[PDB]
Amino acid sequence: LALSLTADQMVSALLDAEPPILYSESMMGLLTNLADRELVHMINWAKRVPGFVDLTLHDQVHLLESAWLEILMIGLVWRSMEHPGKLLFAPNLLLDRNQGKSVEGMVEIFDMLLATSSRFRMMNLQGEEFVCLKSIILLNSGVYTFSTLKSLEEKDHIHRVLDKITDTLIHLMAKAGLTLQQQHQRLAQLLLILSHIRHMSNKGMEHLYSM
Amino acid sequence: LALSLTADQMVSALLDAEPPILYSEYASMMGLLTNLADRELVHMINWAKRVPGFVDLTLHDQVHLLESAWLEILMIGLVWRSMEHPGKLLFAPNLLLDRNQGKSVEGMVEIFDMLLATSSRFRMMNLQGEEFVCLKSIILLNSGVYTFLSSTLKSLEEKDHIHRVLDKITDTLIHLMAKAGLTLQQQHQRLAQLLLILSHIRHMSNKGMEHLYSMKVPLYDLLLEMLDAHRLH
Ligand SMILES: Oc1ccc([C@@H]2Oc3cccc(O)c3[C@@H]3CCC[C@@H]32)cc1
Ligand SMILES: Oc1ccc([C@@H]2Oc3cccc(O)c3[C@@H]3CCC[C@@H]32)cc1
Repeated sequence: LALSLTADQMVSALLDAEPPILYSESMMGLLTNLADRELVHMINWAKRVPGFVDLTLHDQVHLLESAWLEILMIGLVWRSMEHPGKLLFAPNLLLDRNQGKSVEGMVEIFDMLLATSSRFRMMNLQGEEFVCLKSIILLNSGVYTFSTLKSLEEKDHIHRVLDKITDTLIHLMAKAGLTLQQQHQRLAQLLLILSHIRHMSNKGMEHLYSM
Repeated sequence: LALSLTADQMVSALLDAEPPILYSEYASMMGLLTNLADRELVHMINWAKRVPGFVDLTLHDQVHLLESAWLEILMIGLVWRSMEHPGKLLFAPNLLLDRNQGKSVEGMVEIFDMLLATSSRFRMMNLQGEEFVCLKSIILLNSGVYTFLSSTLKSLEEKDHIHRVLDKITDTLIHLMAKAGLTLQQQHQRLAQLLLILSHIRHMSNKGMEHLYSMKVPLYDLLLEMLDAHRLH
């Protein structure tokens, strides 16, 4: 099981499961089409996340239905890091704030995504940390919304895996040369950003469902 | 000055700052819940002003943070006092409601279930009072930090301060866990478990806002009115 993997094995498995960066094939049309194609790759990526396939199909579907937008958004923010002021939806679709005003209700979300990307840049987020965070989102997002006996076991499994990913993040920070205090401070800084990603996803859904 | 406090002083400060538990007044379930939340807001501002470092910020930034986090703060408070009442939500000592009593208002039951699950999680983790106050302060400082308007030197200075205080609370959380006898690995694991729940609290607040808006002076001006006090008294 995933509970037996080592910190380096975890990082390795995660880096390998990384989906491909797709290209865009009016604006909403392009964003949703892109999202639709990425979803297919997300599902394959998910199954590769240590511990995911150990859950019931029903629960696998639940976690994905709950975390897909947060997962797409953290990916967007990650590839937009080296591009201050712009969101790299796709290599051939790099948009700025003004282009966001185009659609209604869209710029407010663009601004939050931009701010998040800036925070990651400021923190100098590493690719190893990024994959860990994305996996955390997948497992954490829908766990608080699955009282049956079967649920107990599922949740227990999820939490153990999450603990493993936490150890991995800490491990990465240790090898990076951070002091213990710096380590736990960065761990918290990174997890607190997940709350903002949840927020952006909620708003993204409000914007999506509003049309 | 808040950045020089020790872990123990940080904890004592937060504990001392705790707001009072209000009673429901008296039925319109929403009327009761909203009136209760309205009266608690007044006390929330007093509590916020007592959170180390909060008053060093500008009035504008203080209002923005509270406008962003008020419902999360009310909800974590609710979940906290509901910990000893499995299956029920203790909105107030005289307003303990169960799941079915939530079906009396469309779209309320889904939120109730989320709050109830959060309460069970806290109970399952044996959340400590010292940890609860640290978490509530983190919500206050973190929820709206990523949505600050300007990027002026002043703004950059405020964000630096907020992140510095947040690091301090993180230090305090780890200190509490260390004194509890947990190993370093258990400390890091619990810290993560606690912070991930804030993601769920953020989620509930958003669903709560959507619900509140389904049943519509702007909140900002109301918070500003109360935060912008004079010194004649
Ligand atoms: O990889 C990605 C990441 C984000 C997007 C897009 O992000 C945004 C951002 C702002 C407003 C939106 O409606 C969307 C839509 C809503 C669904 C997602 C899609 C598309 C592809
Ligand atoms: O201390 C507290 C905590 C929560 C509440 C109530 O919590 C809920 C829960 C579910 C649906 C709601 O509309 C509310 C309303 C929306 C505003 C808050 C209020 C009231 C007082």
